[PDB]
Amino acid sequence: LKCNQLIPPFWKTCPKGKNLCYKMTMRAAPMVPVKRGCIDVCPKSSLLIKYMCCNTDKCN
Amino acid sequence: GGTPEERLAQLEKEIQALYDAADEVVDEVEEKDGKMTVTRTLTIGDGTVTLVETLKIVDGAPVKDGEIEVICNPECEELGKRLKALAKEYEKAQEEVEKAK
Repeated sequence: LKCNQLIPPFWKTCPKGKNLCYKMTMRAAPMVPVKRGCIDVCPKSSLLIKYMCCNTDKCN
Repeated sequence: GGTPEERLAQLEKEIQALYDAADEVVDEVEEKDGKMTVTRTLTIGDGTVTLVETLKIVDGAPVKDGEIEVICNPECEELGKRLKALAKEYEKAQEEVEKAK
């Protein structure tokens, strides 16, 4: 699995145990990533933060 | 309520409606030494609401570090009580949808 990093255009081949890509944004700005990369479990969204997770190459 | 997916969509609607009723919304993201601070300031009439979520960056990924803080110049004790209850209810709704899938 390859996930896009916070700094484009770089990606990261995820290590064993991280089978998901994720992008972290503020609830009002879906086009401004705050965190972005590989992750093990999808974080639950909150009142201020939205998390988007996916499991294909460069999907986040 | 209806299905877990419908109950989650209703909570999403209540969260969005809170920020739509705000006159202005200003966000700030600060990070220092694995500590990340997410601040959203709502202008509502003459007063202000400050929402602060803190996270610890473990293994480059964000992890929840405590409940959300609601600070106001008046007394958002009741509003913060509803917002802190809405946050916890919004988390269980996602849990139930994820356990179903």
